[PDB]
Amino acid sequence: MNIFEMLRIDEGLRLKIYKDTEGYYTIGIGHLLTKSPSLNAAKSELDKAIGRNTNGVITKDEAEKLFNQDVDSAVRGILRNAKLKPVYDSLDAVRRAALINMVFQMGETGVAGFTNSLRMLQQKRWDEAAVNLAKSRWYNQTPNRAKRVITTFRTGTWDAYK
Ligand SMILES: [Cl-]
Ligand SMILES: [Cl-]
Repeated sequence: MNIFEMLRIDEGLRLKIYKDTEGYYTIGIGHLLTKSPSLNAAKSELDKAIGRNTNGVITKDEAEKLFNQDVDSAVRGILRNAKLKPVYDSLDAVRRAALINMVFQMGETGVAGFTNSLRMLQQKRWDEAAVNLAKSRWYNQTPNRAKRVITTFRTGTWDAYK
């Protein structure tokens, strides 16, 4: 298992514009298009992201291409962030994937906001970090996905994904 396979399981793949769990226009493997309510504003972001007139539909290759860019960006954002970087540097390979997953979902700003859980992960207090991570809107809104990520932080294995 790796970060790509992990995120593909959590996000799914859809080739037509759809609304995510928050009601926002998305496409592909979890690629947020816009927070605006307008489907036209979403189609316009889509065409711009793909470089062609898509009429709201993309191919598998185009989905995978946005996905590779989004993972790359999540990693680079973590490495640029003064709060996240030290946590990432301290973790083993599996747990690094869990952190990337959270950043991919909620953005660097949102994750950097989990001040206490970050400190706990850095200190390697797995059980305590898992309890603190669950006291969040994140966990309450998307509990099945949150549990999978949290178990990955707790155990350092891919068991939740197998
Ligand atoms: Cl983009
Ligand atoms: Cl969920």
